[PDB]
Amino acid sequence: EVETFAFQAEIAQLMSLIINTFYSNKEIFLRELISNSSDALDKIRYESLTDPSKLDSGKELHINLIPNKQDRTLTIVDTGIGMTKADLINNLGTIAKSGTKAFMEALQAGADISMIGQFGVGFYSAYLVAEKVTVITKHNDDEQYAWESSAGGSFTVRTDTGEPMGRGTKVILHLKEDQTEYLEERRIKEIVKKHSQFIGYPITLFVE
Ligand SMILES: COC(=O)c1c(O)cc(O)c(Cl)c1CCc1nccn1Cc1ccccc1
Ligand SMILES: [Mg+2]
Ligand code: NA
Repeated sequence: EVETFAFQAEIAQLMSLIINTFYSNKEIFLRELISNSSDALDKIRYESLTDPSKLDSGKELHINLIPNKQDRTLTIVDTGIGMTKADLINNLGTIAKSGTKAFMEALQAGADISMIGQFGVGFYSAYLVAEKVTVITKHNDDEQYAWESSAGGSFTVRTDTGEPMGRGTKVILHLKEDQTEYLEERRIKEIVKKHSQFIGYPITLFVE
């Protein structure tokens, strides 16, 4: 069974701006998603300080970058805290409504799309390079779920039948056909080095 939800108006408006902008510095999407992974890895780490059993689902805290030119996908995998179904629906709620609303006001006032993460809505920079985004996630307190959207004003949530993840979040970027550079080793290596290498977790770029 699949549930389909409408985005908040402000989030749909931001998604339409991002997916259609000709903003040239699109590479910032990767910094924003790796930042989200780092924050999620922190969360499970701080939690495990008191409750070490919280790492029973996976002791390794890392980020993997998996390009696939056959599928035209860039996947970012982390073993952070993951999200419950409730988290998946709540995270698209009122904190995200006010952040998107305010980022759009900043852009009108001369701000740069690169500031998106400052309002806590950096995830949506994915749509600079992706026509569809699938988020697979597994939290200790819930089962594995798949969130997905092609920025048409709606997203879906379903229980995920795919391979068990253990714990964490997998973001699958279905790239626009003219954003295939983000499958190239040389390009990903540049972007990580320029914007993300001082993240406090291992970042592994897989070969294809
Ligand atoms: C806990 O954070 C994670 O599991 C996680 C992660 O590990 C790596 C990532 O790239 C992202 Cl986007 C998230 C989720 C970060 C988030 N918090 C609040 C809102 N959203 C965006 C959202 C995007 C899509 C679905 C639900 C939420
Ligand atoms: Mg939209
Ligand atoms: Na291009």
